[PDB]
Formats: sequence, structure tokens, C-alpha cells
Amino acid sequence: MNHEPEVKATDMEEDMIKRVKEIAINAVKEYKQEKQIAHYIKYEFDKIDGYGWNCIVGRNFGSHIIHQTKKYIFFKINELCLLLWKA
Amino acid sequence: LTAQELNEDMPSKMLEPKNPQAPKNITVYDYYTRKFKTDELVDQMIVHFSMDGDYIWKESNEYKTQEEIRDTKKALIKEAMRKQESEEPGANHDEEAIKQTLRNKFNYNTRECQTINPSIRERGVSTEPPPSDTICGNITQWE
Amino acid sequence: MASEVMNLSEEDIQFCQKAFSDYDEDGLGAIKVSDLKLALENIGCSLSENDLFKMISEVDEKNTGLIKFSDFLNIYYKQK
Amino acid sequence: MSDSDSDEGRVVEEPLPPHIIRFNDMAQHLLKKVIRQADVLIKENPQGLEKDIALNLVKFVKSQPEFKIGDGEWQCIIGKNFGCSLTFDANVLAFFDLLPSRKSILLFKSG
Amino acid sequence: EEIEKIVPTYKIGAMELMTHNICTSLSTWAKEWKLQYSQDLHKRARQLLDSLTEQTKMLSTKLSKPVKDIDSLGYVMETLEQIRKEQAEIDMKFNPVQEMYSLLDNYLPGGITDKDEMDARSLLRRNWDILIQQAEIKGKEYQHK
Amino acid sequence: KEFNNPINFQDTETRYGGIQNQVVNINQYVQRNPNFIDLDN
Amino acid sequence: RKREASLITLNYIKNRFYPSKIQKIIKELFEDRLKGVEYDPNNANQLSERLVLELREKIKRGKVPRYKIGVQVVFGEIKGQGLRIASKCLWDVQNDNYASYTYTSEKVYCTGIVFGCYFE
Amino acid sequence: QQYKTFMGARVLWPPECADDILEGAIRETQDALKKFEIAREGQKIAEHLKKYMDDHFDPYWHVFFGKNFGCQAVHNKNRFIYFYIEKTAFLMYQT
Amino acid sequence: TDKEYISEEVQKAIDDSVKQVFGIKDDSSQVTITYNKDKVNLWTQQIIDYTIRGLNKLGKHFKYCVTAILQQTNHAGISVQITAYQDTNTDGSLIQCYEINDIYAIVSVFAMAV
Amino acid sequence: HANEQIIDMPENSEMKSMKNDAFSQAKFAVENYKFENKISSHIKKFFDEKYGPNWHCVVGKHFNAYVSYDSKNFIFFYEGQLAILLYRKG
Repeated sequence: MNHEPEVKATDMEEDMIKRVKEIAINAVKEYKQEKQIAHYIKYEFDKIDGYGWNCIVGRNFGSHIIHQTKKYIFFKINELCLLLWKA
Repeated sequence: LTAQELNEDMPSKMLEPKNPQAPKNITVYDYYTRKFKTDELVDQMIVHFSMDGDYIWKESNEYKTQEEIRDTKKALIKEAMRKQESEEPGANHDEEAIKQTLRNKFNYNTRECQTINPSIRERGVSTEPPPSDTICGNITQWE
Repeated sequence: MASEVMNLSEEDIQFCQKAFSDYDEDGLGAIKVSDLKLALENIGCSLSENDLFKMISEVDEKNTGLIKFSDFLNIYYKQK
Repeated sequence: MSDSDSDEGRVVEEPLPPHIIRFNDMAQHLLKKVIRQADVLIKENPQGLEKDIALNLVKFVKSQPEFKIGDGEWQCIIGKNFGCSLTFDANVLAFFDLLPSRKSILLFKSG
Repeated sequence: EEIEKIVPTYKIGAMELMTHNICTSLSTWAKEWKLQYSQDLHKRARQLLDSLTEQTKMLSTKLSKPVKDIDSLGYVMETLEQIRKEQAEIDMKFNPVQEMYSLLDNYLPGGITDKDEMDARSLLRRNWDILIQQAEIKGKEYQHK
Repeated sequence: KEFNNPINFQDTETRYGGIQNQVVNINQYVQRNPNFIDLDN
Repeated sequence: RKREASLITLNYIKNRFYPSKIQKIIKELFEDRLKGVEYDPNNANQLSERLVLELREKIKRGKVPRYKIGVQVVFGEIKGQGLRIASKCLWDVQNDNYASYTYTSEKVYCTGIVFGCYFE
Repeated sequence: QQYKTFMGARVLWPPECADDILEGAIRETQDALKKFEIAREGQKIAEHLKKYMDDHFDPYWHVFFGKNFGCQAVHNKNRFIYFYIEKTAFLMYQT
Repeated sequence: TDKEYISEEVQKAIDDSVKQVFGIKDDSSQVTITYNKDKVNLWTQQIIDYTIRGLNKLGKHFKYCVTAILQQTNHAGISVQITAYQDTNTDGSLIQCYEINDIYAIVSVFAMAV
Repeated sequence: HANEQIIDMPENSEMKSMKNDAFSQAKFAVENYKFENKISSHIKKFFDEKYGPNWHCVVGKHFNAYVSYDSKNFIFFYEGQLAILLYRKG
């Protein structure tokens, strides 16, 4: 069983954060591959949030990327870290 | 999918389309499943060279999306250049400067995020079963 | 083919003594039983487990060949 | 002009650290400059947080003049194991892994 | 465990040896030595919590500034930039601080620190979540600003 | 009986492969303003 | 090992390592033949065929006389254009092996595929 | 389950590991045994093989060799090698 | 003849695969295919399945190896050279170049004596 | 009787159950399965669900092995006569 992911830090709206978690649960079950999970989140977000979007899923990684204010959300699932930012 | 009969009644063997070199099975862990997942079936196809390139033909569906991205960026740049030109008197700001000017500390925030990783360690463990000894026993009615 | 190696003679000689003792047959080969024959004649060790222990630790063993001689060569070194 | 051999070399003068390129959609001159800085940066702080190394690398590429392709702000993500797909400016993405470090480095600009 | 399994007595051919008198003294001495390590560890663990609370306390003060003027507008953006880096970094440093508190509590018989320390840790986590929400609200307000 | 390979097997034949030429531009615009590449480490 | 002797009777195989031995040999040969990375002219296309002929002789030299070797060399100019080549060959599973080496320069990409089939 | 003999060593006839790497690993293991016996100071020979793999192959190799053992593990494509020399079976999977 | 490699038979097998994936052949055909990164990966695997299956249906006792390369709408110089080491009487190697609107592909078939 | 074992797990960091689970799982799995190959698969599967993937465990009555493991994720213990080694890498 997979429990709802816990976000260490984020800059998202209350309505917006729920959508990211909802998309994340569907994406993890649909694709076994780590790259495939990242690819699905970016395409779904493109219709809702426009042309510019980026999704990265790494079990262990550390980096800083410039992102538009209120469009950056980082949530970590059990034993996996997913980072998505806009522009 | 054909079988070749070896001469003089040898054990039968047949050829197969599947490439032998490709891994017998590929397994990818699924977080939703929460357990290791193994797929016996594999693509079994070998490509010597794979090339992905940014080449688009005229009036492509992808090309239209690219044009929209350029127009949206241009519109923001045009609005920023016009507003600065309108707000100031005889503004001489260059378009490149306005693009740099459009980015702001409040406008764009950069945060560096890393994932904690346990340090890799190398350890050697040796196991050796309990010592065994030979025993000889002779039993007689008198004993 | 030696190369300037003194080494002890008291032990080096002992091995040859017990060796030719059972190997007197002049068969040119050595079995796993012959190796124990010596210790079985004089009664060095209580059970074959002792000789088999050290010998086995050496590396491996088989039925019979000639390398078995190692038993004696090492036997002298287990006297302690 | 140089120790042992006079006038050095055009090839001898520049040495590149061992690296593996998963994908190289960038100018060769730009990629070579980034790899030398990344190798030196990792060497300066071995067994250190990846985020700290990434911040220094992002500052170095941005600081150097004539290394800016424009559009999105330069952003580099470094992780030992990570899977991702990011939209990037044409010819602005460099991906490489240092053989000694054994950590993949990703540098690109997204608009 | 050695003290736990040490024989309570030894014997030879004609003499008995009582081993319990030395063991009682050793157990108290071993506990005191372990106590010093726990007390030393507690000082190191407590400093990280105070620094983390002060760091979170510092970010809240930066957010609190009204920033009515143009000069103040940049300062809120600088705190937001600091919040991003600190937000990613704090999660990485949160794991070690949490492990140290759990390990120190298990190895120390005396209360840590007790209810005050538990309340402080809970308050720090709540404050960080509140600060992230406050930062998002501040950003929307600042775009209008 | 069973298979053997005494018969000579020494002949090699090579056939060339080519694509007919056309204008290089071919009504296409080189690259894109933004390029998307997926890399797995 | 009667079964091992029996295994030799159904197929001798002569399964000398071919996965990287051919790949190491082709990779070393390709770098010397390629020479300057920049050259990609129309006159060079005729020269590309000459490189392929030299490559087949080297494969026979590297412990492959018993096997039959099929080698295809593709020379192309990369300007960001994307092309993927996949080769599938039906052979007695575990009785045949192939070595593929891909070398990419800044403006020129050369891919060599070698196929070995046991025959008698 | 069908064991095969190659280069004087019994290993799975279908080789999980690459043909190039597998041959090198088997030769290195045979050379190591020729020098250090499995029976005495067996722990040292296994450690030497693990370090050797890192020098000529991708890092984090896992090496387990015992006279009798049963194991199931997850490994990278073409990174699993299992072979039997005399009465000892050596299994190594690269992670 | 019945069990002898024929150049004409090999060409028809490749033609069936190209027609099966996207060819309705000349007149009474309305197909416009544009090379895509996602589509190209599927096409190489699908084309290989059809060529091997097509060759196999009328196939004799010959070892068959097939290599497929897809050109990215030309606009570059690419030359393919095929070298085969096989008895000339026993086997022949044929390379076919196909022009298919936007995407250009080359199919090479290798024949090995069995 | 498992006289000597190597324990490398976190204590009082809320990951204390991993050491307890390994001892409990090994005893239950070994008795019911009664197979060396089966014990490794069952122990790995239970640990994978609870603490995520990339866990490798090998069970052998007598064996010698050298491996690299993530710090505080490797525990070595003896369940009755049998010896079970489980660690997490990657």
C-alpha cells in the first residue's frame, strides 16, 4: 500500500498542491520507470499550467534551479524524491 | 519460427527471432505496487546507433506549439519594453536590457535542493560452520 | 633447485625417516591411508582427525597420488 | 618557454578530466569549459553535499562572460541516481558523468 | 553485556573467588562513563535544535517586514530566495537532528530534556510549515504589491 | 552422417548503399528556440 | 564429463569471446581510419567504403576464421538530425554473438556493426 | 538451471553477465585461488576479487562465494555472473 | 533453386514489410508519415518484425540477420557499406534503399549458409 | 547458537524496528519455507515493502562474501543453524 506523499518544502496554492499530489499518485502506479513517471507529470501539467514546465525524479540528488514564484512544488514519496518546477 | 532437422538423427534444435544477447528479463521497482516487479517478456530488438534531433518540418503540429512559445515570450517582452518606454520619458532601454530587467529577485527565485544519500561502505563477512569431529563406537553384549 | 636455504635438519630428516618407513614399498605413489600408517604405527596422534585436520587445512585431498607426502612435511611443524 | 620542451603544445597545454557523456546537445567549447570547472569543484569538496557543489557550478557558468545563450536562467542539477525530462533552449543542455566522481551532472537552460 | 554475563564466581582446585563485589562497582562506573557520552551528545544535539529554531525564527522576522517601500520590495524577494535554499537544505539536515534526539533519549536515563524539548521540536516543525504557507501568501500579495 | 565443414568457405561479396541527393534546406528550419532532451543516469 | 563431450558432438561451436574482443578491435581501427573529425565532404563518401573493407580483414585476424563475419559500416553527417538504427539477426541462441561499436565526433558519427554466424 | 563449462570453470550456460567481463572475472578468480586457497583465509580472497572488479568494471560490485548457499538478488542488465570452480560456487552481481 | 538463396525473393520480403507498415503503393494511396522521436522507435521494432516474419514464411534453411536504419528526412550526407564473409556460391548479400515521403530508411539482409 | 553477529543499524532514530523485523522475519520465514533460495526471496520482499527497494539479502549455511552497503542498512545474524545476511545498496 502507498500512503499520501509528504512535501518537505513547497511554494504552491492550497488548490494547486492537492492537484500535484493527485497527479503524482496516478503517475507512480501507471509507469514503473523513474523517467516515465517524470515524463507523465510534465505533460499533464502542460495542459493545466501552460507551455513551460520541468519534472525530475531522483532517489538521491541535490540541486538548485531558478523557478517562477508560486509554480515550484517538491514532494517526497516513501523512498523516492520527485522535484518539479516551472521555467 | 522454424526448426532445422540435424542429419543422422541428432538432438533437434531451432532458430528464433528473439536476440539472445539482450537481457533475459528486465525488472523495475514500482512505488505504487510497493514491491519489486519482474517482466519476463522483453522488447529484444538491438540498435547500434540511436539519434534524437531537433529537426521540424514546415506547418508541423509541434512547430505551432514552438511558435506560441516564441509569441508568448515576445508578448511579455513587448509589454515590458512598451511599459518601461511609456512610464519613463524618451526611454532608450535596449530590448536585451529589458529582458534582463524583466527578471526580478521577487519575479524569479532560485532554490538548491539535494537528497540525503548514505555514504557507500565496503565490508567483508566470512561464515564457517561448527567444527565436526570423527567418533568411533563399538557396542558388545557384555559391555 | 635450492637457492641458499639453511633451514633445520632435525625435522627435515625426521620426515624422510617416517616417509621411507611406510613408502618403503617403493611404489612411487602415496595414498591417504599410508599417511596415517606412520602415526598409526608409533601412535603420534589419537585419531586420524588430527592429521586430517592439518592436512585438510593445507588445501585439498584425494584418493592417492604422491603429494600426500606433504602430510609428513607439515606433520613435523604441528609438533609445536 | 616551458619546462622540458620548448613552446609547449596546443594539445599538451589543455588536459580534460575523464568523463562519460549520456547526451551532449551543446557547443564543444562550452562543454569542455564546464567539465574542467565541475572536476575542480568536486575535487575541492570531496564527499560533500551535491546541492553545495551544484550552487558553486551554477555561479561559475553564469559569472563567465560570453557563456550565456540567453532565454532561461542557467540551472544545473547534480544527483548520483535521478530520472527526468526537461524542456530546454536549443543547444543549451550538457549532460556528463565524471568517471572518478561517478556522479552524473546535468546543466541546461529552460525558458 | 559483559558485566551482564560475567561469571558470579570462579573456582580452582582448593579456592573459591567471589566475582560479584568487583562487578557492582564496575556497573556503576560503566553507567557513569556512558552518562558522560550521553550528556556530551545532548549538548551537541541541543545546539542544532537551538540553531534550527533561531534560523526558522530569523526567517519569520524577515517575512514580518511590511516592505511598503521599493527598497523593502527586494528584501522580501531575498528572504524568499533564502527560504528556497534553506527549505531544501533543512529537510536534509532535519533527518540527522531527529536521529540524534532519538538516539540521545534512548542512551540517557535522565529527562532531556522532557516536555520542554518535545514541545520545542513540535513547535519548530509547525513553524516551518506555517512559514512556507506565509511565504506563498506573501508572494501573491507581493505580485499585486 | 553428422555435420562437417571441410568445404571451402572463403568468398566475400560487397554491395554499395546510397540515398539520392536533394536540397539541404528542404523547406525546414534548423533546431528550435527550446530543445527538450531526456537523460537517464 | 561425458555430457560435456556429448555437447561437443551436437555442435562444436568454437565460441571464442566475440562480444567485446571484436568491439575492442573495431573501436581501435575506427579511430585511426577516421583521422580528422571535421572532414565530411562528398569525396569522403567514396573513402568511407574503403574503411569498411579494411575492417572485415581485421575481424578474421582476431580469432574469427571458423565463424562467418557480416559487417555493415554506416557513415553520416549529424546536424542535430535524429536517426536510430536497430539490427535483429536470427541465430542459434548462445552459438553466435555480435559486436557493435558507435563512435561520435563533434560533426561526424560513425557506427560499425559486426555479425558472426558459426558454419561448417 | 543448465550449468555449462567455460574456460575450465563451470558457470550458467546462458551467461547473465557480458561475455567479455565474465571471461575476465573467471580468469581473475582462478588466479586468486591459485595464490590463496578458499579453505584457509577465505575472507581475504573474496575481498581482493571485489576490489579488482571496481578497478576494471563499473563500481559497487557485490561478490558472494560459498561452498553451499542460496540467494536471489536484483542486478543491472548484463551485470550478474554465476560460476562453479571445483566444489565452490562464486556469484557476483554489479549494482 | 528450391533451397538456394535468390536476390529477387529477398527484395520482395523487404517490400512487404515497407508496404505493411505504411505503404498502399503509388495510386489510390493517401499516406503522409512524418518522422517523430516516439514513432521512430516503434517503427524500427515493427519493421524488423515484418521483415523477419516475411523472410521466414518462404524462408529456406538460411541464417538471417537484418539491420534497419532510419534517416532523419535526409539533409545530411550518409553512405552505408555492407561487407559479408560467406561462400559466394552458397550466399549473397542485398542492401535496399527506400524513399518513403518525409522519412527515408535503408534495409540490409545478410544470408548465412546452414 | 549465533554466539557472534555483526549489528550495524540505527538506534532510537525511529528505525529501531528494522533490526527487530530482521530477527523476527528470519525465524518465521526459515522454518516455513525450509529452502535456502526461498528464504532470501521472502526476507527481501518483506523488507522491500516496509523500507523501500534496492535491498539484497543472501542466505547460505556456509559462505564467504564481500560487499558494499549503505551505512546503517546492513545487519548480519544467525537464525538457528542457518546464517542470513541482508543489506541495502543504492
